[PDB]
Amino acid sequence: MRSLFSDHGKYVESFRRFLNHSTEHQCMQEFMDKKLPGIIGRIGDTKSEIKILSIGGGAGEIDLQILSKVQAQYPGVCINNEVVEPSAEQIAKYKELVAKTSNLENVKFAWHKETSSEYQSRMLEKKELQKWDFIHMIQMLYYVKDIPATLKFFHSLLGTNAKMLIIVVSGSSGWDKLWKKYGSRFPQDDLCQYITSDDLTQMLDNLGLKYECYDLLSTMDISDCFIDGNENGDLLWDFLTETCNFNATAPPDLRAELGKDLQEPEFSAKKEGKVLFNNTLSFIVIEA
Ligand SMILES: Nc1ncnc2c1ncn2[C@@H]1O[C@H](CSCC[C@H](N)C(=O)O)[C@@H](O)[C@H]1O
Ligand SMILES: CN(C)CCOC(c1ccccc1)c1ccccc1
Repeated sequence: MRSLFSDHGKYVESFRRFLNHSTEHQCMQEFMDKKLPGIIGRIGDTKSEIKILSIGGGAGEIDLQILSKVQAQYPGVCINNEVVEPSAEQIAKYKELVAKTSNLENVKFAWHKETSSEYQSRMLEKKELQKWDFIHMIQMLYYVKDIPATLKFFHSLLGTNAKMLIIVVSGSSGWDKLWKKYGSRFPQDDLCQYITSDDLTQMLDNLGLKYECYDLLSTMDISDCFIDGNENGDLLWDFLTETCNFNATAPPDLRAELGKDLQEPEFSAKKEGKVLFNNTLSFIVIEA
């Protein structure tokens, strides 16, 4: 079997299906609407510039949501929003979104096409550690090799009253049950590792950092996955399993087992015939 990651065209089509077949971004929009204001409400105090470091910012959708809340809290204050993103393709879409969006006149953007570890090394030999007011790592720690080192390093870059936000799937999510039970059966690329809030809270406790973790229910419409030959269903099958052409390349036995479990309460909830996979997210806020 081939991991969905070794086929950009596939991964992109699969992912796109995901965002359009779940409450991922809405769930986050809810957090940004009801929680973020209180979280970043004092990060700009006493400053004439608010520095925001986006790690794994991707295409910029969530980043702008965040920018909107900081501006609302600090009218007229200049914002330096730097992005660390290894994908040239993502960076291009990000810049495109910025141009097509209004009310961003007070924000300065800067994109660094590198990974978070490459950014770290590039900074360490600068023998001048810069400070940031808000650092966020949204749904990207899966792609980081050394997580504890990453957490300690970026936490060391937090300035006065600064905060760091990390988002990953919750240990109570369906993904957690999925990876525990079928993880070994799925393809394995050294380009990613399974991570849940459980892993991060253990690491944070051991690092001795101060933090708070909040979970918000989120679902993934897996209904269509049941209909044979269905377009949306199969696309979502590849995603969920992180494999190219699952409903056609995966052993018939594995397909049956998994197909049944996805129906179990541990993984999903059957509401109005609609099958909703548990995509609960965890939002972790670390203090300077
Ligand atoms: N080692 C690494 N360091 C930083 N970003 C990385 C990375 N490996 C992958 N990424 C980036 O991590 C992102 C994961 S998808 C992230 C979603 C984005 N933050 C938003 O919520 O929509 C992609 O844009 C990807 O290219
Ligand atoms: C992050 N959300 C979208 C949950 C699904 O996570 C997935 C995932 C991410 C991208 C594409 C398919 C599946 C994952 C697989 C392996 C290692 C780490 C994560």
